[PDB]
Amino acid sequence: SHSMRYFSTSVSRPGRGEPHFIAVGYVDDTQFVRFDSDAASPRGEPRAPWVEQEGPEYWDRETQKYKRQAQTDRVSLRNLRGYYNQSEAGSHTLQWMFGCDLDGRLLRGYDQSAYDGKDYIALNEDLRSWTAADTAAQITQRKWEAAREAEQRRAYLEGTCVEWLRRYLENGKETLQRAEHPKTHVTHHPVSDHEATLRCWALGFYPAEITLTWQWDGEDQTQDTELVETRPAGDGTFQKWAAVVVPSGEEQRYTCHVQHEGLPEPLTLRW
Amino acid sequence: AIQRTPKIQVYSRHPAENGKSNFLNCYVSGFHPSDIEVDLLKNGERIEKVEHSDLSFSKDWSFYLLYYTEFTPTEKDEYACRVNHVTLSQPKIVKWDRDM
Amino acid sequence: LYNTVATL
Repeated sequence: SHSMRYFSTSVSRPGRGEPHFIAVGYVDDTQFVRFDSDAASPRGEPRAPWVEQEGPEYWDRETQKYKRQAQTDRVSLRNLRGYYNQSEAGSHTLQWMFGCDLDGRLLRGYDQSAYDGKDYIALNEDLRSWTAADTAAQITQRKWEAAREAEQRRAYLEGTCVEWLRRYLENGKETLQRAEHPKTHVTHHPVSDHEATLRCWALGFYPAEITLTWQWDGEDQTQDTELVETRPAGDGTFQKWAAVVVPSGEEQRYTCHVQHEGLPEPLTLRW
Repeated sequence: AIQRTPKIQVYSRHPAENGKSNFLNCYVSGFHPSDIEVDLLKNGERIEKVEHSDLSFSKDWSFYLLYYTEFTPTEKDEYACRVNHVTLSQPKIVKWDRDM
Repeated sequence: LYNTVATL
């Protein structure tokens, strides 16, 4: 299963000019495009090797759309400031994410937006109705219902976007369609005279989805398991670890289990 | 309005070995709003030419960024990450531990 | 491939 996603953010700054627009694009867990309004020369640039041979005018179509959604965002922040009867001196944020989630057949699409960190309006799972978070978002729902806005979004989600997502998988098939299994090792740190720490490591895996669990004599353990956020390594892979505290002299009774796409079957580690 | 402090992890791209080239990362996640200041220190001083990732957010609308620079670790050199957000009354300093 | 929509 593969996906194409986009994330757009706009931050207003009263008294400091006009808002700041940024947008990023992704194929599954691999970014490939970006646009910064505060850049020295704002234009869409490639971040992945499989979009560098696409043509300078596809790169102007893309750029001209980024500059369009930035102007559209400027108006929305003004309307949203009026919807909530908000003062003129405060900064606000407007987030927007959407994508297409295709056996290779199209499955689902999504389109959601947020105002100042909270949910605002979202395209429903049928891609025909909306869900407004409050009364202010009902003003938007009334507008996009009379404009038949949902039908235009569905045309892109189930049409143009599954076309280009299918195309990106062919041009970068050597990296996009190749899972990398995690590389694991276990450490040990004595805390006191009767306490120690066991850390199960998972490095260099792709995609980012992974599960880590500690077990004492075959029973799941989460009362004493520390879990960090899956973090990027900076080279296209990800890392993660999980730590459990144990009585010293009992470390041999603990096992770490790893679940990942690239493994033939789950792992089972000991110190 | 939402206001959330960032999560800070300091680590390296590959296992840290002395005298070998690597990358030093500072990953800030789960913060709102997006304006944030991040610096990387070597023996207590700012490192120049620090690149960072492009802005992005998670399913709960909280942002994340990665700050990275090339470096070759040694026995004695210390490294830290300095973050400043609207939720912080003063900069937070997280030291680099070779086992986190 | 990006897509720009309407105003909120």
